[PDB]
Amino acid sequence: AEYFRDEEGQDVLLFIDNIFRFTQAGSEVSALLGRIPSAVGYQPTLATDMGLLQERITTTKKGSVTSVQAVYVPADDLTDPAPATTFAHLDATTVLSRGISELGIYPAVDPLDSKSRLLD
Amino acid sequence: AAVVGQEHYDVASKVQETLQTYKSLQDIIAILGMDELSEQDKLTVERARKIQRFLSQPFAVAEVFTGIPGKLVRLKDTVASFKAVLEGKYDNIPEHAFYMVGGIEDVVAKAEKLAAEAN
Amino acid sequence: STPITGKVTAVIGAIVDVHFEQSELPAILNALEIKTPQGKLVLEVAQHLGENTVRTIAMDGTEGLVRGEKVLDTGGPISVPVGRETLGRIINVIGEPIDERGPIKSKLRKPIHADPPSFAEQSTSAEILETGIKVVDLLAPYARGGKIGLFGGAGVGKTVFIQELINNIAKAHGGFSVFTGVGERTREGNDLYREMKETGVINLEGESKVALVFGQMNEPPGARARVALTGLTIAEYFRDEEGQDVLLFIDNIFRFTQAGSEVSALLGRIPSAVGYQPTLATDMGLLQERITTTKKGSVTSVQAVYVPADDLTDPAPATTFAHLDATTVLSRGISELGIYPAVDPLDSKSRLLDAAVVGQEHYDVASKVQETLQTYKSLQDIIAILGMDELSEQDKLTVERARKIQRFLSQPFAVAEVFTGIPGKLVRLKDTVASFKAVLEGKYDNIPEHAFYMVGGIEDVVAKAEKLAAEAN
Amino acid sequence: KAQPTEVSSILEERIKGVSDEANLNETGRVLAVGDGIARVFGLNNIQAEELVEFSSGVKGMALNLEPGQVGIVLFGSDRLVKEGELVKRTGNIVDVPVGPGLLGRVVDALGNPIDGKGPIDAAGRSRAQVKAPGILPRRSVHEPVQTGLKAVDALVPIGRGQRELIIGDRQTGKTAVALDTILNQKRWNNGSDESKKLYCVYVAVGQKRSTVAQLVQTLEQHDAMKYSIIVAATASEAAPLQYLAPFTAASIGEWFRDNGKHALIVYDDLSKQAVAYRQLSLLLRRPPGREAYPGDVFYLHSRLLERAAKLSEKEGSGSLTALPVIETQGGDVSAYIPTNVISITDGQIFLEAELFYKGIRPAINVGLSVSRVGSAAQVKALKQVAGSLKLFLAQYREVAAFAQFGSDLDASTKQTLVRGERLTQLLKQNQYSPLATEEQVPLIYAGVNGHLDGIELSRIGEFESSFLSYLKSNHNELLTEIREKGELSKELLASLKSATESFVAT
Amino acid sequence: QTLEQHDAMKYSIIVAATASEAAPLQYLAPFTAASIGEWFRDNGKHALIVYDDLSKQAVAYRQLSLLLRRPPGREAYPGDVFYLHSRLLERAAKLSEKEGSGSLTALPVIETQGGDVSAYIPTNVISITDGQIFLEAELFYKGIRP
Amino acid sequence: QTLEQHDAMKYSIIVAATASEAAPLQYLAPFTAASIGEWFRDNGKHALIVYDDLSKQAVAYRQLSLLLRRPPG
Amino acid sequence: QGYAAEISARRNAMDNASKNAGDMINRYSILYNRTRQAVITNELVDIITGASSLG
Ligand SMILES: Nc1ncnc2c1ncn2[C@@H]1O[C@H](COP(=O)(O)OP(=O)(O)OP(=O)(O)O)[C@@H](O)[C@H]1O
Repeated sequence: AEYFRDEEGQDVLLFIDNIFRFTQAGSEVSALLGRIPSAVGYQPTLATDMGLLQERITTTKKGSVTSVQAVYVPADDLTDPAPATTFAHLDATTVLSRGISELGIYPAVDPLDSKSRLLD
Repeated sequence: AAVVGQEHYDVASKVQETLQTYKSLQDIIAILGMDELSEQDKLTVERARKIQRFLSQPFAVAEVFTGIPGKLVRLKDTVASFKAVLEGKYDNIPEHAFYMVGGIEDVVAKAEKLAAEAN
Repeated sequence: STPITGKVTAVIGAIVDVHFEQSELPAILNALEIKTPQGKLVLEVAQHLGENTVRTIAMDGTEGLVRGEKVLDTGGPISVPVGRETLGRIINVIGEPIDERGPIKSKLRKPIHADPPSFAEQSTSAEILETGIKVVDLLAPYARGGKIGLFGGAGVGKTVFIQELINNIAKAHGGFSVFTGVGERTREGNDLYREMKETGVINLEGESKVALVFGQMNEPPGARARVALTGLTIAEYFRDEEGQDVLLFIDNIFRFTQAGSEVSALLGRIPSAVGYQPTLATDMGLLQERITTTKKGSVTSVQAVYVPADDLTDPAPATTFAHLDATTVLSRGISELGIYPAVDPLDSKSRLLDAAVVGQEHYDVASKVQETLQTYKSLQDIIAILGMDELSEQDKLTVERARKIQRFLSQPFAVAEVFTGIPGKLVRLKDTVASFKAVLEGKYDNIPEHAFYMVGGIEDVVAKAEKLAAEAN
Repeated sequence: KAQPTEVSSILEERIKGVSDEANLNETGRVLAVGDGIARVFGLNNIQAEELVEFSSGVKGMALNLEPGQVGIVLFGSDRLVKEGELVKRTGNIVDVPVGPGLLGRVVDALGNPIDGKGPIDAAGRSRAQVKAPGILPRRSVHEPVQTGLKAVDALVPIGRGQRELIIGDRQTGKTAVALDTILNQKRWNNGSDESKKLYCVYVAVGQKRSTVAQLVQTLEQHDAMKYSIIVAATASEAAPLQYLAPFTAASIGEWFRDNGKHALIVYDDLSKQAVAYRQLSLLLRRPPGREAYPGDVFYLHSRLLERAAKLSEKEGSGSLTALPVIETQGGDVSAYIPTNVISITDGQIFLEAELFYKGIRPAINVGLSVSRVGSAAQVKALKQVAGSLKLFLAQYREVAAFAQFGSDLDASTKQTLVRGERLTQLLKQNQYSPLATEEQVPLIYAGVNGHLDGIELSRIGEFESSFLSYLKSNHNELLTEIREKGELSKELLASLKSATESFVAT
Repeated sequence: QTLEQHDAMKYSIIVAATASEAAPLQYLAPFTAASIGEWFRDNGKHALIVYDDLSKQAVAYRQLSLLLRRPPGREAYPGDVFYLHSRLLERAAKLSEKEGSGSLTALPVIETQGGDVSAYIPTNVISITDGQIFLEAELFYKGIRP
Repeated sequence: QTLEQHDAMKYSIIVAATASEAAPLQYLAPFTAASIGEWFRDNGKHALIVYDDLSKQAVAYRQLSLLLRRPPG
Repeated sequence: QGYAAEISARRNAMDNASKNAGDMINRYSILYNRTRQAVITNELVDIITGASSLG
């Protein structure tokens, strides 16, 4: 994505799915590299690693980058720090909810919690 | 059904259905009371609370706690007893007479005892 | 003379490792100094790692420590200046004043990790401490040398309540006050100091009646885990030497439990259940059991409680409440009716509201008062619903009597003479019991309700009754 | 005068005599003291749980041994034990003075008396870690422990050798039951027969100094201190003292158990002993279990409470009966600690906070408080005239939530409701007035057979003292009959019914 | 850009230490800006400082003292993290007329989780500061803004 | 015996690492039956496999990682 | 008259509803507090457990 951004000068779509596997694969070895495991069970290098993956995907003045990152949440529990760090890093967060898929209406966009930034 | 007989299996399934209905309706009973049910489900709750107090059995070893001698009720009388209470043959008996009893014969007898006492 | 000089080998946050040369080691809980360009930096030895090497917790900021600096020893524990010269002087946990009124010319310097008094000296019948505020000495009396849980957030007159306690103990029993803010907000520390100047309990020229110990929030946690002990030792010297009954004020004991949590989590000890330190009961006991009554004198403690997340199975209030003799709630719904003080009557319950200690008459009067306000509270809904026609003569008199009592609980303050201008009435106990008894009988039912607000005793009740009779005609 | 200096100089001769034979095959340096525990190098011939003495007077127990060093837990504040000091070993597994000379004294966990009444006239030393008596020298319980409370001996009786639990909440009247039982044993401690006396050992752990001071003052007002033994482990003192003190008091109890006499012990309260044990196991890196009590905290209360039963005739028919006290959190019976004391003791007296909030003191919840081998050892009279009372309070508890609807009902529920309210108001009791079984029988007898039903509800509290003084002035022979026989025959029953209906008629 | 379009950049000092940067920058950026505020405080002026937020700052301090092998406490935060924030927020004050009546006023921000004040960092900051402007999503969806 | 009643033994392969046996059998036996299934898969047939039940395998894998002194997650 | 009878019995039913709701809130607050304390302890255990099995 960065090479099509800078050295090309072009609109770049980036459909990453999934991003939680990145931090989870941080967790699956950060126990074994001799790090003291942090809160709920994720690594200590969470905000910095989610930072370095959520900062190189951005729209520079050399090219336009539109990112769509599907993000897993464990057990529908948004107070988990592994998706809750991602809340600060996104502009349009469509929050799905299993409690709307229980009513059969698809797609189960929770029409309250899906705020955004361009609703000026 | 192929192990204990079809009748036994059907009686056990009906008893667990009635008690599951009670445990599901537990919360609305706790909040408002028994008066805010339907008229099939209110009969279901009442028969469920019959069957709960009927599940009690005076043990031959816990004789000093309850003051009642022991009750060794065989299987077939228990099957017929629960089949009888499920089929609705006894729906007007007061609930307390089901409590701490042997078989349905002793349910009739103890309801007669409390009938002769309360009068 | 013969110094015990070693080198700092390790600085970890608020933990400091000090190496000593051989056959010299002070034991646990001994004060160590480090000279800085800014002043002195005190350490308290808490763990011996062997190897002639000790491990301490900080008592001030540990920036800039070159490892290898000389470590001077003072042998004993953290010394504090005590006595008469300490009054009106804001002493931190080190022992130095911070009000910039020069050094404190005190006569002795006492250790703070002393022994609690032995079992033969514990006073075997807890009498009632006559505080002076009416609702305290009527409903939930403070145990003489006991422990008192003062709940409620700020802004309900809690500092007014505690200055009123200061003045009334200064008058009635003549005892002095030692206030101690463990974890005290610095800004309201200064506001408390200014207000204690202007109310007269601190005279910068005469004889002040209080010693302030403010362990600020920006000190490392080893400070806050000893600030209460500093205030405790200043209480103990006034107790066992000059023989008085001294009031030790501690705000706020939950921040002391936090100080315990963070000290014994910085030391690498395994944390307990919820996350408070596993030395919870013992390091609450070493603060509680030094506040008691001997045959010489007594120290009675008023200590606040921040109930965490409004929950009372959390072990820090569930450990403080295994020690508190009497609670006192300054609620919202009582100052909202404009009542000074806001001692809520139904909630503040004592373990010494008992007829075998306070006497039969006091217990009878207090029990009828509690049932009267209980019936009043249980009627307060249908008073708004149905009105005063559903009351029988069994009931409408109880509503009238309970309004009379509820107005009668308020008291003109010895400190609200610049607030309200009404001079304070120090009410004795033998006036208080008789006054509430006479109102519970019915001998003053003809007296209107308005003449019971902010009155001292039954005599000023009669005087205000005559004055409002004169102003109405 | 100089008479204690004479005695102390004789003790100087003992110390100087001990100095002539002092060769301590043991001493080792204190490598490191940390986490409130000491590591000691040397001592190559020490035992597991052997008592040692540091060079500042703080004793210690050596609870673990490793190749290289020995780990000794302290018995006080670690302010005294300094690095690099000298560690003599005493030579003993952890023992305490036992024997009859402790009656009247107030000791802490190691037999050091702190009353100020001289040294302990000690009839011997005994281990703290005694194996419990096996299943063969046991007899099932058959003798009453008359607590003197009305509701306890009505509903939940206590046998000599029956470990009963007093569980409850904070400031809800837990200690008062044990204190009233100790004051009720004055009926026989003044007497002459040994097998009816009942010595009380009250073991205060984790409590304040001044509370134990007031409790000693209370047990000397009502004169219990000719048979009391106070073992105090107050919360100022450090954690392994509290870990030890109920065990040493159980050794005190076993001394009375093996020697034929009968003795009651009161642990109060073991929910602070498990606090001290989780402190000692979270300072030695042993990993916590459920709710951070360490994984063997079931075993601790096990090995404590199992040193109390009824010995049979083969060992001398002595006994030891325990009342541990458990402070729960807000009416809970399902934390990890109160579901381990319940799974040891033979029943509960669940002192629920809500009933004390309505002033009904003591606040025994009847429908929860039960005892398992109580019924085989009640006094015969109460068992004759209260065989309905448990079932009747169960009946009244059935219609507890049914009458809150305010609905008009039949006659039988109104009759049972009035009799149940009279019985609930009837079982109240003031502090320090235990009623002997000779007076517990007629009050319950007036409660059972409908005689109270004409009385208003407020008069019942003075009905108690009025009917008691009516029987004390006039029908004194009936009280002597209940005292001697302990059983109501038919003639006794008819005379009692006449004596009721007399005073019931006015 | 928003402070440009309304021209508050005349008097604004932004200290950004964003999530691209490493953990000690996030640990130091409130203290750096605290000294920047104290320069105004010692010079008789009025400086409104606004931290935003302090949750991430504590997350970086957690990453430091968990990778630095200091032992953790409740929710794996370090021990003295209260001593972190109590050393920060108390740098704001109101000086006397003897010193020059300078003043620093602190508005920190705590991103809580799922409508909670029982978490460890918000409990600590509420125990420090002078109250809440407690904001909620439930009142936001009624349209009550702010 | 049930699969012999309704006669499905012609096409059944039971791989039963029961709780009598040691912990790495409970760690390993699903992968062994996975190879057994892949033999049918790499020859154009069709195989249905049923592992039952994976929480026991997670228990055994927890046991293997704890006893070999790895820091658990 | 049946209208006033309905509204009186309905008022009594809502009174019993408010009282039972208050009581079962006084149960679920105790369950809430025990769940919170057990959760904080049962995650602090598995934070600490990693910090002892190091190299
Ligand atoms: N029968 C009674 N008469 C008068 N007061 C009583 C009675 N029973 C209990 N109390 C009151 O209960 C209060 C506490 O008693 P007790 O010590 O038994 O409670 P507790 O929960 O055991 O307290 P702690 O657990 O701190 O020992 C006392 O103040 C006492 O006045």
